Amino acid sequence: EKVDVLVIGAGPAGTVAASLVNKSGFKVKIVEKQKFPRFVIGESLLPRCMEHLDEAGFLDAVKAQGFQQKFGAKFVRGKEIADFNFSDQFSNGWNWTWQVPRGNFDKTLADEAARQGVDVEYEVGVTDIKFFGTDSVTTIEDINGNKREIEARFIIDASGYGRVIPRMFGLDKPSGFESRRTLFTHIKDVKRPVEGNRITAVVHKPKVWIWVIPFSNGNTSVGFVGEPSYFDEYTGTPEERMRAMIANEGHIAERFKSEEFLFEPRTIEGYAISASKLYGDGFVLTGNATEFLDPIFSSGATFAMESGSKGGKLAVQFLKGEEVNWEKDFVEHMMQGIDTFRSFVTGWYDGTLHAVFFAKNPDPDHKRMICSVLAGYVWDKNNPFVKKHNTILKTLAKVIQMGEEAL
Ligand SMILES: Cc1cc2nc3c(=O)[nH]c(=O)nc-3n(C[C@H](O)[C@H](O)[C@H](O)COP(=O)(O)OP(=O)(O)OC[C@H]3O[C@@H](n4cnc5c(N)ncnc54)[C@H](O)[C@@H]3O)c2cc1C
Repeated sequence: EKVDVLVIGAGPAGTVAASLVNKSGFKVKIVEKQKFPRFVIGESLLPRCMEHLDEAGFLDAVKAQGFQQKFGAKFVRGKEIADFNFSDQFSNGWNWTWQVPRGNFDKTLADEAARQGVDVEYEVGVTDIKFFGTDSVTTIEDINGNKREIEARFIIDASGYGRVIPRMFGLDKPSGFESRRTLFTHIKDVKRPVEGNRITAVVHKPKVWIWVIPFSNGNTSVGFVGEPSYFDEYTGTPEERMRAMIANEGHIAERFKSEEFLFEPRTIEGYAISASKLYGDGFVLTGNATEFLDPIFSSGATFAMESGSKGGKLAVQFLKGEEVNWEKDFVEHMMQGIDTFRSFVTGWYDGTLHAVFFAKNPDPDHKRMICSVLAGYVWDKNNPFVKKHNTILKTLAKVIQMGEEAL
């Protein structure tokens, strides 16, 4: 009923945010609305998150789980292949990370946090927040419908898709990206190749792509993402449709034909969304309670940990009575990273990026710089592709074509 920081959500955002707060002696609580383990989408991590996993002391717990290691991202268009190796990049920093079922991953983290001294309470869903200056009174509901209040010096809203605070005080801002649909499931990957240390993204149609994410449990997450009109071209049950879409892609058709699905395929549409501000008196937003761009380059959970870390470190500065420039130490920081992936998303969809990816004799320096963007090092200002992100793709692609005509 009385705490320094109330963390809403036991996802990677709130677990990382919580650990860092606890690490500095304060009293911090996570209320998690679901029972863990609990399914959520967003399974392919980036090397950059290893930084926060390391700082929060989660690395050992995660390693013990034996998740599938990830050494890069592979892009397929027909038979054209562009393999990015995280071991060859412009930036210093981590060169490898994990593909993880989020149920098990997010429980590993939460459970480590609790152990660390964080008190984690499950099956208790926020329902109302009332602010008095920077102090707050939060009401939770347990599984039995009974309500109780929590008093805090600060709320870190790590509610992800719940968008707890953004919805309570109307902080939702349309994204700018146009609506897209997704269909996905896990597949028992009996016919998996003997490679494996990659996420693979498949250029299926002009504006449709697919993700193939290998886990260490025998299964493989597969998801179609793209233009909604495309999905309407298939008729039938989620499973029928899903098996139909796979059958229409040469790169995976035979591999997944007839293989078992761990669960009926799920849809997510209009997943792009932003916030009018990322913080206010008594709170900061994190992860998906901030802004989600697009799944292409698998960054969501890394942004959630990055923002959870930053908001965590900053909320400690607040509690200590230090001056905090949220605009500069938080917002500007999240947007630098978020604006970088934005440019690469746009370029994924507008044709420019593909031209770079599938250029014959791609420059190996450009490749490296691009590779550090894919690894999450989108704060490295020395990396021209970070420096010039809203320009370089369109610019590079023109230069490529100029090269094509010459010959
Ligand atoms: C199709 C698709 C594919 C994606 N692929 C990837 C990917 O390969 N890699 C990647 O990094 N990201 C991916 N993402 C993004 C990703 O899913 C998120 O970035 C990630 O889950 C966000 O972490 P989070 O901690 O911010 O929120 P969440 O992971 O959603 O967790 C928030 C927690 O808050 C809890 N909660 C919600 N409401 C309340 C409440 N009222 N009270 C208490 N608790 C509450 C929830 O139960 C939840 O546990 C993908 C997204 C989509 C749509």
